[PDB]
Amino acid sequence: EVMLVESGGGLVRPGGSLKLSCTASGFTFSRCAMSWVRQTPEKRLEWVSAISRDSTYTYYSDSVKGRFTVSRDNAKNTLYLQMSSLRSEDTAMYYCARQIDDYYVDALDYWGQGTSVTVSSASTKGPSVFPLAPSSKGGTAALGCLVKDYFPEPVTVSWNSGALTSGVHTFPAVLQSSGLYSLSSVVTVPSSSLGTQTYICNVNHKPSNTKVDKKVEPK
Amino acid sequence: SIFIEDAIKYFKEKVSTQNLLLLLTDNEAWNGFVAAAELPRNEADELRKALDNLARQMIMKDKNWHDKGQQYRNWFLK
Amino acid sequence: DVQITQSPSYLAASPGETITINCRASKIISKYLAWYQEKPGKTIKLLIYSGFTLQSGIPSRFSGSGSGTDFTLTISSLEPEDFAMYYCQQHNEYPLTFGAGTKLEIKRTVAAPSVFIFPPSDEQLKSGTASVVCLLNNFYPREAKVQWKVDNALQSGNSQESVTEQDSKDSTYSLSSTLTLSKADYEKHKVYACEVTHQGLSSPVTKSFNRGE
Repeated sequence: EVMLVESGGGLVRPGGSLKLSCTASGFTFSRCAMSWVRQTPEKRLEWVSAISRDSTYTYYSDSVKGRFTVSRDNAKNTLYLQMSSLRSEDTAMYYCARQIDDYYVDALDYWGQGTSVTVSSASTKGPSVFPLAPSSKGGTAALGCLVKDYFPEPVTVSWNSGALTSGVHTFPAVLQSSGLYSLSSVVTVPSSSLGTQTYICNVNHKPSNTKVDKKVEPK
Repeated sequence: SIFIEDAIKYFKEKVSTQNLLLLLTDNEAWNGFVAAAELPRNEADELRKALDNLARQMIMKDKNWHDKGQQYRNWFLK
Repeated sequence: DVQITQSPSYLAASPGETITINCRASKIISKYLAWYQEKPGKTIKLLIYSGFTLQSGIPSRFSGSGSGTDFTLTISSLEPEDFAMYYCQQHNEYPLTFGAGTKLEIKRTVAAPSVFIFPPSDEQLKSGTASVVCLLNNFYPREAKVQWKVDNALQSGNSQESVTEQDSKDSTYSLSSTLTLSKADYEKHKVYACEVTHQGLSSPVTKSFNRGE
């Protein structure tokens, strides 16, 4: 089966540089033209670059021309994208993709899972976790945790060390004007369980190697 | 159609009937040609189609040249 | 560049039904339009290329038609796995360009949200900031209006919203709205409320609290 695996993504500062790599498997890499495509946080797909099977021709989008350089090593079954003078708008999930071989420009029949690139001035920072206390007002109550001011993405949230999964909603993070992310994780539980059952949200932030536990109880 | 008309003239004089055939015949050579010209695929399709007729039209001249030349001879034998 | 207008942006349907997605190119591109499917945790998949040719292994539920600059993807006899994100793309020329996409969601009965309001914690207030959270739980459809009010004054520009994807089990949505104030500004006022407007509600529902109570 055809397999494409991107790497080399990660955190970079504005004006900084990154070199992405894409190792190809399950087919003869040297026979096929390749493309680079990215998906922005707004979930917009944007083609960025392409290279012929033998590197005779290279292609670039206007937004990227003069800053990115695509290359390949057929012996090592690897596609590259050297990115320079990176902008905040270059923040995206970057995919490599194999082109169909009917025409020099063609559709993309196989895609990699992608590698994430974040362009920001912010430094890596673990989250601050605050409780969303259940309201004082035989039904169901809502409670949760506020995971504030962390960078970069993702944070993983669990409840009662994974024992509580039903009714849980962990929202997508929002980027604050501070350049730091913030999200909430909530769960609906029976009102009767309040005071009896302890509720703890477990917040993990791998980038900072940080782990936070926060007990949530009625104020 | 503008691009096609322009192309027809170019392949009539500068490109020889022999050269035109090698391009049109080989898929590998056609791909290299349309890539160098940076043609959109739809224009490439239009160009090959238009060139197929031009080639056929030039081969009609050569097939008629071979036939007329034989009748040209056969007449002198009588 | 070839500009591609994909429509509609959103589609609600049920399994067994048929839907169509449209794409119009800003110039004639012959047949060279491709269709892609995107699902979470999976690589993007090519469904159809050159307008009408199915990729190997793609189910017969999918088919492609078109005329001139316009192209149409058909998905008939919808299966649960077909509910996903769809993108069109011309591959007639560089640069490759994409449609803005179509989200195909599961249709279901209207469900009103359960609304909850959360005051900021004392721990956060000690840091000099106040976050007020309003939760809209398990509603459908997605369209909803959240209005923050502080002492009856309508808030503006100081809130951010976030919405989950359709729930795998009941196909509903959930939404969080976070109001951010300084410790000083927060303590200037008493009543904090968030007003929710949704199709499932006869009239807007307001959840509120008094600071310090």
